[PDB]
Amino acid sequence: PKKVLTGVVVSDKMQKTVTVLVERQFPHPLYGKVIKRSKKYLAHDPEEKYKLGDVVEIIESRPISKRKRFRVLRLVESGRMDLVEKYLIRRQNYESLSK
Amino acid sequence: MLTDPIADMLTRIRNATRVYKESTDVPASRFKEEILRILAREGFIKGYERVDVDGKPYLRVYLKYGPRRQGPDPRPEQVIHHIRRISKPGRRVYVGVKEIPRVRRGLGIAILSTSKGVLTDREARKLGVGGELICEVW
Amino acid sequence: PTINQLVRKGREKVRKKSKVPALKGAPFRRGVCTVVRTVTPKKPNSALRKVAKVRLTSGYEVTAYIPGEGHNLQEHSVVLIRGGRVKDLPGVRYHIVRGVYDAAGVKDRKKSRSKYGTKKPKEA
Amino acid sequence: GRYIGPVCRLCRREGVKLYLKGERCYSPKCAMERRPYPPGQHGQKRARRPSDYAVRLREKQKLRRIYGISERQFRNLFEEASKKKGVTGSVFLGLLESRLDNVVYRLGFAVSRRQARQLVRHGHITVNGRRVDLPSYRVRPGDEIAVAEKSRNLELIRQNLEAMKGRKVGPWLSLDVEGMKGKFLRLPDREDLALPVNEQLVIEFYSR
Amino acid sequence: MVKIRLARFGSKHNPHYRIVVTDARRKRDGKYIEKIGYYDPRKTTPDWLKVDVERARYWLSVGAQPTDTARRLLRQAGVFRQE
Amino acid sequence: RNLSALKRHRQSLKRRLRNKAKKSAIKTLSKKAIQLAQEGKAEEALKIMRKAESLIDKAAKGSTLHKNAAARRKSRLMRKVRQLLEAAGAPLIGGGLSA
RNA sequence: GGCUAAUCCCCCAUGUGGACCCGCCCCUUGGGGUGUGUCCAAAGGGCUUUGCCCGCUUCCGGAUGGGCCCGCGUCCCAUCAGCUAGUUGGUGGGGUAAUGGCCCACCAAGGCGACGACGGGUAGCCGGUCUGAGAGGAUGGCCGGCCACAGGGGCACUGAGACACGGGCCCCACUCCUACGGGAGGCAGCAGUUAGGAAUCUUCCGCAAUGGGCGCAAGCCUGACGGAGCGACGCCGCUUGGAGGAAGAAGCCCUUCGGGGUGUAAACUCCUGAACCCGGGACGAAACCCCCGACGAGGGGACUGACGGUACCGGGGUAAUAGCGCCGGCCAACUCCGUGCCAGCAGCCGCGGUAAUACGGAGGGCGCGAGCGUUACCCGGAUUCACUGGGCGUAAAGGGCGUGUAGGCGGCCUGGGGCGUCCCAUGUGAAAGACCACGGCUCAACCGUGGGGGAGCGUGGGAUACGCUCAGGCUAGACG
Ligand SMILES: [K+]
Ligand SMILES: [K+]
Ligand SMILES: [K+]
Ligand SMILES: [K+]
Ligand SMILES: [K+]
Ligand SMILES: [K+]
Ligand SMILES: [K+]
Ligand SMILES: [K+]
Ligand SMILES: [K+]
Ligand SMILES: [K+]
Ligand SMILES: [Mg+2]
Ligand SMILES: [Mg+2]
Ligand SMILES: [Mg+2]
Ligand SMILES: [Mg+2]
Ligand SMILES: [Mg+2]
Ligand SMILES: [Mg+2]
Ligand SMILES: [Mg+2]
Ligand SMILES: [Mg+2]
Ligand SMILES: [Mg+2]
Ligand SMILES: [Mg+2]
Ligand SMILES: [Mg+2]
Ligand SMILES: [Mg+2]
Ligand SMILES: [Mg+2]
Ligand SMILES: [Mg+2]
Ligand SMILES: [Mg+2]
Ligand SMILES: [Mg+2]
Ligand SMILES: [Mg+2]
Ligand SMILES: [Mg+2]
Ligand SMILES: [Mg+2]
Ligand SMILES: [Mg+2]
Ligand SMILES: [Mg+2]
Ligand SMILES: [Mg+2]
Ligand SMILES: [Mg+2]
Ligand SMILES: [Mg+2]
Ligand SMILES: [Mg+2]
Ligand SMILES: [Mg+2]
Ligand SMILES: [Mg+2]
Ligand SMILES: [Mg+2]
Ligand SMILES: [Mg+2]
Ligand SMILES: [Mg+2]
Ligand SMILES: [Mg+2]
Ligand SMILES: [Mg+2]
Ligand SMILES: [Mg+2]
Ligand SMILES: [Mg+2]
Ligand SMILES: [Mg+2]
Ligand SMILES: [Mg+2]
Ligand SMILES: [Mg+2]
Ligand SMILES: [Mg+2]
Ligand SMILES: [Mg+2]
Ligand SMILES: [Mg+2]
Ligand SMILES: [Mg+2]
Ligand SMILES: [Mg+2]
Ligand SMILES: [Mg+2]
Ligand SMILES: [Mg+2]
Ligand SMILES: [Mg+2]
Ligand SMILES: [Mg+2]
Ligand SMILES: [Mg+2]
Ligand SMILES: [Mg+2]
Ligand SMILES: [Mg+2]
Ligand SMILES: [Mg+2]
Ligand SMILES: [Mg+2]
Ligand SMILES: [Mg+2]
Ligand SMILES: [Mg+2]
Ligand SMILES: [Mg+2]
Ligand SMILES: [Mg+2]
Ligand SMILES: [Mg+2]
Ligand SMILES: [Mg+2]
Ligand SMILES: [Mg+2]
Ligand SMILES: [Mg+2]
Ligand SMILES: [Mg+2]
Ligand SMILES: [Mg+2]
Ligand SMILES: [Mg+2]
Ligand SMILES: [Mg+2]
Ligand SMILES: [Mg+2]
Ligand SMILES: [Mg+2]
Ligand SMILES: [Mg+2]
Ligand SMILES: [Mg+2]
Ligand SMILES: [Mg+2]
Ligand SMILES: [Mg+2]
Ligand SMILES: [Mg+2]
Ligand SMILES: [Mg+2]
Ligand SMILES: [Mg+2]
Ligand SMILES: [Mg+2]
Ligand SMILES: [Mg+2]
Ligand SMILES: [Mg+2]
Ligand SMILES: [Mg+2]
Ligand SMILES: [Mg+2]
Ligand SMILES: [Mg+2]
Ligand SMILES: [Mg+2]
Ligand SMILES: [Mg+2]
Ligand SMILES: [Mg+2]
Ligand SMILES: [Mg+2]
Ligand SMILES: [Mg+2]
Ligand SMILES: [Mg+2]
Ligand SMILES: [Zn+2]
Repeated sequence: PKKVLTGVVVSDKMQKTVTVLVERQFPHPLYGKVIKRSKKYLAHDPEEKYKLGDVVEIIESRPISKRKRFRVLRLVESGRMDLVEKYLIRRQNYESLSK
Repeated sequence: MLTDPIADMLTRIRNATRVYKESTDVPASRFKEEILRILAREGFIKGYERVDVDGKPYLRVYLKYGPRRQGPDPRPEQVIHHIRRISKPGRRVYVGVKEIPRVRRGLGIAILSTSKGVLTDREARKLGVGGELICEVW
Repeated sequence: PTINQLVRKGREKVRKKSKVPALKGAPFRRGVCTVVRTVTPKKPNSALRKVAKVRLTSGYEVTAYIPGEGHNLQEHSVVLIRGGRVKDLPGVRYHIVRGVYDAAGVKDRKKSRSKYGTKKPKEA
Repeated sequence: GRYIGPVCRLCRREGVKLYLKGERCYSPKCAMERRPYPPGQHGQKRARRPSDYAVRLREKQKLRRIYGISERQFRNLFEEASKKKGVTGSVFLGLLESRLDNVVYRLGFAVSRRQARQLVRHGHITVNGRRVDLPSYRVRPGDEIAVAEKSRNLELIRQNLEAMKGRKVGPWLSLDVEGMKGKFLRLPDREDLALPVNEQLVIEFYSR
Repeated sequence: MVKIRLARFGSKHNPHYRIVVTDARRKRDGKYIEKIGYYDPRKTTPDWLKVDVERARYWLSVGAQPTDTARRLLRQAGVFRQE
Repeated sequence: RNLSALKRHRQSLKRRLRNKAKKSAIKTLSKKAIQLAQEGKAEEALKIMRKAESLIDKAAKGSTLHKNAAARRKSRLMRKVRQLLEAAGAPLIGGGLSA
């Protein structure tokens, strides 16, 4: 079974490509707390069909390019910019801690 | 607000029994009531009943104690010697059926929340399901 | 610490510093003496302890103790050293192994011979 | 090693009369019938209250010197017994009693366990017909411990088995004196052994 | 090719062989595909040779090649018997 | 002081010269055909593409241009020729290309 | 420069079939089918010789082996906080068995990072192994799996497969030959030499067994392997005697000078018989092969042992190595003399300056025993990095205070989803090891056979109490 994840499109600034952020909950291996991790996957959008905020399913695919190994299966739900804003604020905080 | 309502109820019961109160009022909730059902069924309390304070619904837990003891400290033996919350917010505890603890080698209970309702260690073990390890009582 | 703190920071494993930096973790090390001096002990004791500043094949030059009643260790004596410190001598963390390459065993030793490099005497 | 040397000095040091020479530990010559104090210059001096480690070590040494088994084999047998299911002490005793030399002693073929060890090592004992010369050999229930047909003419065997006429054997052993053989019927229970040892003391000694 | 041969598993002067299906390019004591029998050359026990006949027939059907010794041991177990 | 496995080396050299030749032909012919397809000379283009495909398969007979890789070269050649003639038209000789 | 053969190379033909362009159908990424067009096949040899055997060619499938891709897991330093130009993506190409920014043209400006990028340091990884009640900590030697490397660096050729340890090329360092022009070489294969080091082996035997390569076979090769050798390095088995033997020799040590101790210990008496000396003397070895049959099934026959005259069996047969540490407390074992803060001991506390159970020797004792000690290292105890399982008023520890970002956590009621959670079924979890049972070397170590396991992850189905999410509602928190 080819892995099928579900995430949020947070970057449509590339050509025929979208950055889908995928979260996952799991108990900590030693401390048992259900912790939440995440990972960004570069998925293939050959029709520019999906835009920012779209929650979409992603499927393991034949490699399209270096770092691009997934295709957008279908659209789970339309643009919800709240998770996108959360990710953008997380990124924007990085400029405040340099020196 | 309360961060853990269930632990709040358990601590209310602990603090009440430690001074030999008659009953204690806990803010009412279906989950708390389902736990109190197991409590009263197992004999740790005389029972519970829904009540109303000035505007809001509560649960009166009627506590249980042993006979008055002799010698110094005639205070009776506690029926609930120990009651501790396990699956707290921030560290939730889930166990399979083969991972349910035998409390006090039998003399205690462990309250679980399973997909088939709120059960005890022996009840869940007989049912064959596991879940969230709410609290241990003995 | 809270569970969330342990997920963020985690417990810190404690590492133990080696009391015997004879490099490569060796149990013994060969060296050549530099000086064979006499050191006075610390607070409660008083004696003349026999110490030798051994220059090791490990690259170090450290002082090591010369056990036994008598010794024969000149300046250019080649001796082997082992762990084990002398408490009443600050800085002396190593012992000379008696019976190795220049250091004869303590003569007339009869009780604990293997610890001072003295072979079994002849017929009884 | 086998500790080989004086033995009745252990009869003295352990405080309990041991039987390491066979006879002469029954005769008024054991040096325990006449000198019950431990050996050495300081044997007759007033004893101090022994530590708990002292008590457990003395009891374990008593039980170990009774059989003449070295520390290596002793600790190995004990760990083997602790691995098994059941009471560690009784199983350990059943293991020690299952040794071929000890069985030869118990069957009256030899007067002492060390004499039995020499009888085994010199191939004078057979197990189920086949010759066996290992004291550490473990006898199973049902094994027939016999005397070699070529050794049944020896003077010592004649003496020992001529004295065994009329003597009873352990409840877990059978003896045929005419055929000069016997059978290990079962493992001995704790109630079958009259050893002056507290097994729990040895268990606690190795528990450290 | 895939072969059916013996592997040595006993100790020194105590040889015990596993009749085994493995790639010829692998070492004789290395990772085999399946153990299809065992062989004791010194005949220490009354059962000193056992072979799974159906499995040997399968591996021969798919294209395995046994050694001369392996083929002898199989023939003794009636792998090729068609009576 | 060495063993006669040097013989193998010798053989490789021969085979090397055998391979480099065939490929050097194929490549050459391919280019030639493509030229005629760019200039519209369809008859000669297909007539040379036939010979190119033949040399490709003949090289595939041995260890020179084995595997498919030969089919890959044939595919790319036929595709490029048919595409370049479509910019002009009139597939005159009707050679390798299907109707 | 010249001659020549082939299972060497080439051309044409035959098109079972396959390859490719295009079209159609099914299927859904480049899978399968179909039509026209085009393109592609081959090698002979041996006999028991016109019939078989070893082969050859094209195609489909199996089997085995592998390539590539993806989820999750994989040490320390944040006294490394910003990294990135083939960088991220696209289009079109080149390349490969195959995807890919692998490579290259052109276009777009992206990609990664406190959920720790980048940098630095360290390190093959795992099955396992050691320890631990467990959780965990430590480790990855032998054996098995995967990786990487072959003096350092780079590169292609040949091939089903290599960027090739005992193949090739170039640069560098090194060694050797040298007619000074130029060449040869690569133990991290077995053994051995040397250097370093506290320290690690024979320049041994054998193709008999197992396995591998070539060959129809005979057979050839195999420092793979099977054995032997050396080293108490480890584990296991065994010996240095057994029984009798004085109110108790001598010597030696204490002493109230009565005696006490070494101690049944010895000498001795009787008995067995480690070593050795003879004789017998293996299993491992029945296949390939040959004959019959049918070169099949089946039957029969013959050859072959390095270990090795070893194991083992029988007879004969001598009382025949014991050492090392400790004895103030922790910690089992005490006296005498010598020494006089000297000489020395010591893991920690500590002992020695006149009468030391602590130094040194003696007698005696305790502990282990072909070992005993020491040093080094790991886990343990250590609940002393505390998930299980700790703390912060005065013992080490609440930030000087606030505002607040991310993050963590979230009152009551109903419903949808089923992400966490839970259940069932199933796949996976190589072997070895670990556990249990039986069995083979006289036991054991060692080994064989069988049994049982197991988290995690994949898939199918199910549960909805709790946590999650979405939709709605409430007012006890909060705000007004
Ligand atoms: K845990
Ligand atoms: K930035
Ligand atoms: K056709
Ligand atoms: K090579
Ligand atoms: K045959
Ligand atoms: K004999
Ligand atoms: K005899
Ligand atoms: K002096
Ligand atoms: K002393
Ligand atoms: K402060
Ligand atoms: Mg998401
Ligand atoms: Mg876009
Ligand atoms: Mg692309
Ligand atoms: Mg689970
Ligand atoms: Mg000198
Ligand atoms: Mg037990
Ligand atoms: Mg046990
Ligand atoms: Mg392989
Ligand atoms: Mg059979
Ligand atoms: Mg068949
Ligand atoms: Mg060659
Ligand atoms: Mg050749
Ligand atoms: Mg050209
Ligand atoms: Mg090629
Ligand atoms: Mg010529
Ligand atoms: Mg056709
Ligand atoms: Mg043709
Ligand atoms: Mg050819
Ligand atoms: Mg021809
Ligand atoms: Mg003919
Ligand atoms: Mg790149
Ligand atoms: Mg491309
Ligand atoms: Mg392409
Ligand atoms: Mg290639
Ligand atoms: Mg990057
Ligand atoms: Mg992350
Ligand atoms: Mg490294
Ligand atoms: Mg354990
Ligand atoms: Mg563990
Ligand atoms: Mg590791
Ligand atoms: Mg390795
Ligand atoms: Mg390995
Ligand atoms: Mg080298
Ligand atoms: Mg090189
Ligand atoms: Mg190189
Ligand atoms: Mg080839
Ligand atoms: Mg390589
Ligand atoms: Mg190379
Ligand atoms: Mg080489
Ligand atoms: Mg060369
Ligand atoms: Mg040297
Ligand atoms: Mg060797
Ligand atoms: Mg040879
Ligand atoms: Mg061979
Ligand atoms: Mg062979
Ligand atoms: Mg070998
Ligand atoms: Mg031993
Ligand atoms: Mg005696
Ligand atoms: Mg005699
Ligand atoms: Mg035979
Ligand atoms: Mg042969
Ligand atoms: Mg014939
Ligand atoms: Mg036959
Ligand atoms: Mg021979
Ligand atoms: Mg004999
Ligand atoms: Mg003491
Ligand atoms: Mg000392
Ligand atoms: Mg130490
Ligand atoms: Mg004096
Ligand atoms: Mg004195
Ligand atoms: Mg003293
Ligand atoms: Mg002494
Ligand atoms: Mg040791
Ligand atoms: Mg430690
Ligand atoms: Mg710990
Ligand atoms: Mg603990
Ligand atoms: Mg610490
Ligand atoms: Mg804690
Ligand atoms: Mg603390
Ligand atoms: Mg403050
Ligand atoms: Mg938040
Ligand atoms: Mg917030
Ligand atoms: Mg809630
Ligand atoms: Mg939330
Ligand atoms: Mg619901
Ligand atoms: Mg679910
Ligand atoms: Mg296993
Ligand atoms: Mg374990
Ligand atoms: Mg057995
Ligand atoms: Mg299971
Ligand atoms: Mg499911
Ligand atoms: Mg439901
Ligand atoms: Mg709401
Ligand atoms: Mg107000
Ligand atoms: Zn006695």
